[PDB]
Amino acid sequence: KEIPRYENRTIYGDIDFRYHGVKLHLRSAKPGFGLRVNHVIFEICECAGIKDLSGKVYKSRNDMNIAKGTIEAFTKAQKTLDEVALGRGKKLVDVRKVYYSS
Amino acid sequence: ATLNQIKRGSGPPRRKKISTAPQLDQCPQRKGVVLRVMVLKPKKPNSAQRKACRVRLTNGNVVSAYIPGEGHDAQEHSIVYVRGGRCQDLPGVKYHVIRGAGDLSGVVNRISSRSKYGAKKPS
Amino acid sequence: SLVKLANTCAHLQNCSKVRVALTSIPYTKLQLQFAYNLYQQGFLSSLQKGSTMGPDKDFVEVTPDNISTRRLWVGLKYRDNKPVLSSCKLISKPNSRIHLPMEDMKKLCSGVTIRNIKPLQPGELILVRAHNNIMDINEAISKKLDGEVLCRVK
Amino acid sequence: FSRRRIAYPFYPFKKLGRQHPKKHDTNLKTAMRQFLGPKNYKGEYVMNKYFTVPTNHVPNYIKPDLERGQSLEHPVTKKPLQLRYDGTLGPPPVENKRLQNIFKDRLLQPFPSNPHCKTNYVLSPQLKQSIFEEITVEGLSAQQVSQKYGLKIPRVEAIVKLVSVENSWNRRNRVSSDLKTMDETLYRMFPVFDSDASFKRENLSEIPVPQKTLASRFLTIAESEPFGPVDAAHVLELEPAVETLRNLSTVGEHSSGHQQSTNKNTKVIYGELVEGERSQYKFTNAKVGKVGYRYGSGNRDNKKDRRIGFNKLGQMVYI
RNA sequence: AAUAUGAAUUAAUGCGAAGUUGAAAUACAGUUACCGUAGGGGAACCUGCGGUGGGCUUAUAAAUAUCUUAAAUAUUCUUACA
RNA sequence: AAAAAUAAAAUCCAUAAAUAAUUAAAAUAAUGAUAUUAAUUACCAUAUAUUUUUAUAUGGAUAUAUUUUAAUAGUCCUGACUAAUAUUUGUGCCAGCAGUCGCGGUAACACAAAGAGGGCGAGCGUUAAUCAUAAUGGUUUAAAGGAUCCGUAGAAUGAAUUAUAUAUUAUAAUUUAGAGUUAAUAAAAUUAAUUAAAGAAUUAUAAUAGUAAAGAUGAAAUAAAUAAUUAUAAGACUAAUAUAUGUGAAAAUAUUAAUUAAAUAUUAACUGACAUUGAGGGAUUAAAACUAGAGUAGCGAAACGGAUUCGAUACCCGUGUAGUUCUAGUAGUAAACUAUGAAUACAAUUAUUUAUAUAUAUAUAUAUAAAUAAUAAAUGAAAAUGAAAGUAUUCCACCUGAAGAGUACGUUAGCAAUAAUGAAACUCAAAACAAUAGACGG
RNA sequence: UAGGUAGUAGGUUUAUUAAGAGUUAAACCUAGCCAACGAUCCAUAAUCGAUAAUGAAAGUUAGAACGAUCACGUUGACUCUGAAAUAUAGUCAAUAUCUAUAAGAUACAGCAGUGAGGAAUAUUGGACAAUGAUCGAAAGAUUGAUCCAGUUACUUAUUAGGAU
Ligand SMILES: [K+]
Ligand SMILES: [K+]
Ligand SMILES: [K+]
Ligand SMILES: [K+]
Ligand SMILES: [K+]
Ligand SMILES: [K+]
Ligand SMILES: [K+]
Ligand SMILES: [K+]
Ligand SMILES: [K+]
Ligand SMILES: [K+]
Ligand SMILES: [K+]
Ligand SMILES: [K+]
Ligand SMILES: [K+]
Ligand SMILES: [K+]
Ligand SMILES: [K+]
Ligand SMILES: [Mg+2]
Ligand SMILES: [Mg+2]
Ligand SMILES: [Mg+2]
Ligand SMILES: [Mg+2]
Ligand SMILES: [Mg+2]
Ligand SMILES: [Mg+2]
Ligand SMILES: [Mg+2]
Ligand SMILES: [Mg+2]
Ligand SMILES: [Mg+2]
Ligand SMILES: [Mg+2]
Ligand SMILES: [Mg+2]
Ligand SMILES: [Mg+2]
Ligand SMILES: [Mg+2]
Ligand SMILES: [Mg+2]
Ligand SMILES: [Mg+2]
Ligand SMILES: [Mg+2]
Ligand SMILES: [Mg+2]
Ligand SMILES: [Mg+2]
Ligand SMILES: [Mg+2]
Ligand SMILES: [Mg+2]
Ligand SMILES: [Mg+2]
Ligand SMILES: [Mg+2]
Ligand SMILES: [Mg+2]
Ligand SMILES: [Mg+2]
Ligand SMILES: [Mg+2]
Ligand SMILES: [Mg+2]
Ligand SMILES: [Mg+2]
Ligand SMILES: [Mg+2]
Ligand SMILES: [Mg+2]
Ligand SMILES: [Mg+2]
Ligand SMILES: [Mg+2]
Ligand SMILES: [Mg+2]
Ligand SMILES: [Mg+2]
Ligand SMILES: [Mg+2]
Ligand SMILES: [Mg+2]
Ligand SMILES: [Mg+2]
Ligand SMILES: [Mg+2]
Ligand SMILES: [Mg+2]
Ligand SMILES: [Mg+2]
Ligand SMILES: [Mg+2]
Ligand SMILES: [Mg+2]
Ligand SMILES: [Mg+2]
Ligand SMILES: [Mg+2]
Ligand SMILES: [Mg+2]
Ligand SMILES: [Mg+2]
Ligand SMILES: [Mg+2]
Ligand SMILES: [Mg+2]
Ligand SMILES: [Mg+2]
Repeated sequence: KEIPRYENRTIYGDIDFRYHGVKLHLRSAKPGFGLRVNHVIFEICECAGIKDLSGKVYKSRNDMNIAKGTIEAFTKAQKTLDEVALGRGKKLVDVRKVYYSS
Repeated sequence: ATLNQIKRGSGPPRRKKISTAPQLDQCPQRKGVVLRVMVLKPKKPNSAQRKACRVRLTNGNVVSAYIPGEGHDAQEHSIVYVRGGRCQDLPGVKYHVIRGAGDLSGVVNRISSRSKYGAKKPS
Repeated sequence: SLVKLANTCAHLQNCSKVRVALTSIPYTKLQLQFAYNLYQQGFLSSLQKGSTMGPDKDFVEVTPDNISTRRLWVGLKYRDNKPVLSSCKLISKPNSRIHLPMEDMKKLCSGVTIRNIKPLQPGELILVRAHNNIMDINEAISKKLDGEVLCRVK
Repeated sequence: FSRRRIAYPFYPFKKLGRQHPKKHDTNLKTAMRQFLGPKNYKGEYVMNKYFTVPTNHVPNYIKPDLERGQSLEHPVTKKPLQLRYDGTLGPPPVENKRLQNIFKDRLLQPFPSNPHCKTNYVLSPQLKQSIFEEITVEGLSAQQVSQKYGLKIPRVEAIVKLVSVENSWNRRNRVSSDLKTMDETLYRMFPVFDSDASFKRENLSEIPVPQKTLASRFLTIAESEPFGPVDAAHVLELEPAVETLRNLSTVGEHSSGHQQSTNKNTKVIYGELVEGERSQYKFTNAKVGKVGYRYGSGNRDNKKDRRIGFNKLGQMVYI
């Protein structure tokens, strides 16, 4: 599956996702932050192309259910800026990106 | 719990390791006198003749200490130094005697891990 | 009433899950200001005054004779098989109200967790009440206002 | 799963066969002798393609992946030579196609496994003199010379400082033959800088990335509202990025805009000096509540982060 | 009077090995188990009274059916007829 | 691809120390404990040029050159967690190792060692300690909803509009959607307490004729009858309807009537937030039990007997005391269970009853609620929950590994049995739930 | 530890103090005051920081070292002087020791050091050169404050040989 990536490095905002007994709390990170997450989540992020991420797993830490929950979270719990803008009829500006633009 | 119940004391239990050497009184080690040397039988599924010793510490606490290493010269009235650490297969033996301290000599002919058995370096 | 606002936020979540195009909320000043902000921010398609039975087609003056039968009717938006208004939660709760100075509101919009409030996320709307007026947090920061952080909509 | 792994060559090599009992050799040692080739009576390895330095301004960086471990070539014709069954070196059966069309980037990449590390370009002895004569004699600004030759201002300022040292050394005959020989050898090992070549030119728009801005703030504004760099700067409470670039270009000692006078407002007194006194007192006006050593400050001497500095004489001193 | 110490004296309990007397529980466990309570018995346990299901929802037929043009007509039909 | 190993030696070049000269600074008017000062320089001094630095040349100084000159780390570990693949020897559930899981019974990667290897390093290990390492929690079934409701405090929470103020609060006025009051109209006959009645049967006694067995059980045996028809007495119980449907706070509540008390829906008018929840507290609370006085048919702990059995302090049978009943009290416990606290707002369907209302071409039809059943979504460890165990808000109770233990001690209460409150030590790395596939089932 | 309190809670007046007040003493009135958001009682503990440790952080821990505050100088009470002392003073008593045997002196929690206790913590060192403190008009005197050194891997840091 294709997963949305903000700047092809991280997720859009923060994610609090519940997959069966696994409570996933994932936070987006600044460029160069690296992957600071559960080891199962780390491997998935490497394959998916996520470079910067922070997170913590609560309740169940079953490897199998963390991996599936993570995949589900990356698809069902994210919304691109473009999708948010079109749905609300509003312009969303990345302030950090504009600051370094012409 | 509700917000008022938390205000009244409700909260997560704290996680902090508990003392497993209460008889030492929060000291690294305590001197003692061997009351009686004994041989004990491990709990199953282990089988051995584990050498232990009953010791009266300088604070009046009497404990059972495991004598590590192959062979020991500990007797009654021998001055021993006791440290923390239980013998897993021997129930009730929660302490260790230090080899090479007091009247307990270092393990004879010990080559590896000498510092753990009071053995000096061979020239 | 913050309780009424909590009821409305939960109601909108329930309606979004079933994908009803039109629903009603209690007729009060706070509810009207709350709905109006959502409408201007693009979370609601429509906002009409009405009765218990439906939105009014022609203007109906509200008086004590019919105040008990008044309702506000809001249209929910759905695009690409997803609800536009997915979640709606209070920050300031009835049993724990949160008043922040403008300095702390700027930290909240900058990624800093203030008083356990998770910071503003991309595309999220946080509303603040100041002197009985409801506005977006970014607008309160522009006006140098201190106010109660009411709710967050995403 | 992990285990100790002897670092055998990734490429194929001739392993040891049955060995006479007193050789006591290793497969690593024999693989190295195959990489090095024969050692002559002078202690040299003439058959190895890396023994001698390049003299054509093209670095000779190792390419084991492209040559599959074949590091031997004829010392004069530079023609590949490989080990044969006889134990002699001879032409390879098939030419290596991976070694004839090498990308330009790879030629400047010294380490096979890191393509983000590249060598820098050496400046010719002429461009340095031109830069030296323009900043010092013609009186051009470092910003002008930087924008002209495509060099970062700090590098421009460094060239002037170094050329001044080379004049004093040449004015006192301190540059010996060995130094001249070494300098020329090293000059012919690196790609020369070409101010005209656009790709060789250094980027001149780089600014340090602050930390407050490193976060990602997003604003929801009207669909047709214009939002530009200046508006973003106000949101982030920082000077515009273009202003930061301009202020960083006026830092060079020979650059335009260099100014330092707002600090000349601190009353100083130089005590009277009398015959026989070995030192002079200098008094600097300060303010109560700021001046002085604080009481009860953290002692770090017994901590890993103990502060260590260096005085004017270069001696290590505890701060 | 309190606190601490030792204490004649005396109560409860854990673990360890390890047999003994029975066979109480888990299946309808061979008398449904368990809860409260009372009495009795080497020991588990037995018995009375009410309660619970964490046991019986595990639940599955006394059967009986009808008339309009069977075709030179429906069944065929390929953008046609109208 | 089994290495040890560029490791060693050897070669080149250094610096430290030593030696020599020199010599700050802490302090100056002078005074230096530290002190055999730091640092610098390598024959010393001087001049010139000379970022630094370098270089030349000079005065004195030794025989064209100019003091000498190095480099011996320990400690833990290599089965997994946890970095350590090059193998080998001894031991044989012994000796011993062990933070956790565990290792050792003749091929031990774990014990004791050799080889090789991995950490940290003038330290390494170990013990004793501190911080961090999951509540961005839970209580039907795993620890955990209080038996139930009433209601006090709450420094708990809680409607609408407008105007002020010093502002999520206060005050004032105003409002009626929450919560109440009174009527009207319709509906229902239940739930408490009390009083007055009825019914089938049972046991006993007597009579009558009529007999010789009757009764019991798996089979048995223990203790003028049994059966039949009459008459009399006594206590307890309440067949069908019946679904505990419904009603009641829970416990409870179904033979009849009466008295008293409480309870439904809609409409009209009225009050104008008077509400929710509820620590402490209060009240009620099955069965058993206890204190008095009555009653005592049947049933029935115990006890004494009969059987069964290898035994039978049992299951079955007999005789059957307390108790079961009533009156007045004590006590406040149950698997007191929906193993699921109360309130409010809200979310997709169907079926079936019930209620109120509406209509008519009068018996259905159309509406709006309640209940129950099956579900969507959602939630969940799942089994499942389903208008909550969903989405939310408010308040209370409760839980924090097993065992020890709902025990010990103390205290309070009670006539008493007991009830409430309620630990710690020691020991262990367990312990528990849902579900899966089997095996087994008198 | 569930009831506690009896100058206890409040009022009035005098005494005392530079000064308020049941702060102490005296008199007379009122019946209060505290407490299940924990009184009273018991146990334990010097407190804290722009200090140290740890953590992403809220926090948690320590309270040696640096600094701030309090208390104490073998134990108890009292008095004198004084702006201020229940003073490391004085008085009396207690405990211990000592010699001069007196209504005596001493009390190392000042420095060094010793015995004891403990798993465990150092020299009976040098100097008043520096910074301070006391006395003196000054010259100067004194200073175990302080500055230095010694002992100890207790902590930190640098170095502990490079090319071939
Ligand atoms: K049984
Ligand atoms: K029972
Ligand atoms: K029973
Ligand atoms: K090593
Ligand atoms: K549950
Ligand atoms: K019922
Ligand atoms: K009002
Ligand atoms: K209330
Ligand atoms: K209560
Ligand atoms: K009876
Ligand atoms: K039940
Ligand atoms: K409750
Ligand atoms: K207390
Ligand atoms: K100390
Ligand atoms: K001095
Ligand atoms: Mg490994
Ligand atoms: Mg049996
Ligand atoms: Mg049985
Ligand atoms: Mg049974
Ligand atoms: Mg019995
Ligand atoms: Mg029973
Ligand atoms: Mg069963
Ligand atoms: Mg069942
Ligand atoms: Mg030297
Ligand atoms: Mg001097
Ligand atoms: Mg070992
Ligand atoms: Mg072997
Ligand atoms: Mg190991
Ligand atoms: Mg070993
Ligand atoms: Mg070895
Ligand atoms: Mg070190
Ligand atoms: Mg935490
Ligand atoms: Mg609950
Ligand atoms: Mg209940
Ligand atoms: Mg319960
Ligand atoms: Mg009403
Ligand atoms: Mg008869
Ligand atoms: Mg009946
Ligand atoms: Mg019912
Ligand atoms: Mg209540
Ligand atoms: Mg009686
Ligand atoms: Mg019987
Ligand atoms: Mg009662
Ligand atoms: Mg009980
Ligand atoms: Mg109970
Ligand atoms: Mg019941
Ligand atoms: Mg109610
Ligand atoms: Mg009890
Ligand atoms: Mg189960
Ligand atoms: Mg007074
Ligand atoms: Mg007083
Ligand atoms: Mg008085
Ligand atoms: Mg103390
Ligand atoms: Mg603290
Ligand atoms: Mg403290
Ligand atoms: Mg100290
Ligand atoms: Mg004192
Ligand atoms: Mg004193
Ligand atoms: Mg005194
Ligand atoms: Mg003393
Ligand atoms: Mg001393
Ligand atoms: Mg000692
Ligand atoms: Mg001295």
